[PDB]
Amino acid sequence: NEITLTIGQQKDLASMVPAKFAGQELSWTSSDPETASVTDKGIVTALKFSSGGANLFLKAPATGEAIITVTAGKQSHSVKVITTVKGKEDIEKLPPLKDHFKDYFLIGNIFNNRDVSGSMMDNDWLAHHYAILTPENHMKPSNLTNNRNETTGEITYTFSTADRMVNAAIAEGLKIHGHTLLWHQQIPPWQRSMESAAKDAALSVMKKYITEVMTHYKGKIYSWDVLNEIFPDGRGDNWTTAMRPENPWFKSIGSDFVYEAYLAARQADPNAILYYNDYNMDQAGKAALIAAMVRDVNAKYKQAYPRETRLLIEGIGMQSHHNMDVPASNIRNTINRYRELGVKISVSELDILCMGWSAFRGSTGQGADKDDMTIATNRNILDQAYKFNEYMKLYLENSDIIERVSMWGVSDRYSWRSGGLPLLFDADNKAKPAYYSFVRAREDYEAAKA
Repeated sequence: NEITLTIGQQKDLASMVPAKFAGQELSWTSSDPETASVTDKGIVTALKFSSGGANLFLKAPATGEAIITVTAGKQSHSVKVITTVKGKEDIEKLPPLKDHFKDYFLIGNIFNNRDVSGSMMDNDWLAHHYAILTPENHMKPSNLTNNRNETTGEITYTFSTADRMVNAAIAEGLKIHGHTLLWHQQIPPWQRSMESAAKDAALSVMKKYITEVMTHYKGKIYSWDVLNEIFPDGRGDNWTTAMRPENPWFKSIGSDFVYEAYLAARQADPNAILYYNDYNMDQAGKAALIAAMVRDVNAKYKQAYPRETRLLIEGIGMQSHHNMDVPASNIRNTINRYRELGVKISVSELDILCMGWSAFRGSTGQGADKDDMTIATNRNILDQAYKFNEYMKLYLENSDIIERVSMWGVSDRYSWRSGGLPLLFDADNKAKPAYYSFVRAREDYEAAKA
């Protein structure tokens, strides 16, 4: 005669109404309305737990309980509701995330070779919930090319795994965010060696790589991150000198390569929105560097092609790999900074560690399948859920310029930072409090707008 609900979850109790209460006037109360609240129509929401939460989530998930009572006439009936940090509802049993937010922005996520069988999607939750997918791995440079011919210049591509992934997503009506053409890591040895090349040679090779990749995928890719993570930090005063020397395009061509890259890309696939993508954009220093680069390249593009409507770098993906120490105010400041650019914005890689960066680094460190080692407490998990809600409301408030909110994974188990329980779904593909809070930001936002 009892039910268990994840905190944030709401449940219609009408089905547990006794048969002999039919046709009557129902009245609903909770013994502990702060723990679980119930509407006059009998919808109960799990709100909080009773006790733990200094306690490790993995040892002793925190709980609470309220007795909720339906009364008709002089008779009543009671159901014990158990509230819990632990996930209950299966991902596939929830209404599409993309539908809830469709009037605001695309709801994205990532996928992998694993997710496709042949040319078709091998699980239903990806298309069910998300409108756009970023390949987590298989479009990185090292996965797209394995050689360059030294005599002819011919670049050797491996497109087939990514092609299958793209074509699978498209068949289900899903868009694709391409990721990424130019990077300082996870690149083939032939690209690393470009760090030793001449400016004029490198420029032609770089332009060629970009052109050829985008031509292969022409018309199929909603947006591309042309260039990824080019600033080491926000210390630098001057973007032209601040860029990563370990990026082989930077070292060989100098700072001009940025403008030339995006220009090659635009000529290759005009259908594609061109993005620059980076993390720690909540750090105003780094964000200053980025806004400056984007301003100068787009000014250059204007000077070069004065009749052109479009921006060259059309969007700024904020990776949004956040954690307990990241304030919404810092994010909001950065968004105000990028709003001055006229660019589109994406939350490109959103996840939130249930702790501070050091605690994550000090406990599990990075990599997947580490969720069952997390030191996160029960309070941490509710704190995470509040943060998803606070960030999302901010994105909703900026949804005129934000076209996309994508998260860097589905289940915590398969998260690149799994040790930090950073996502909406748990290791069993069940909805966390964060899922509910995530969804609820729309209800909260609109409740403020009326």
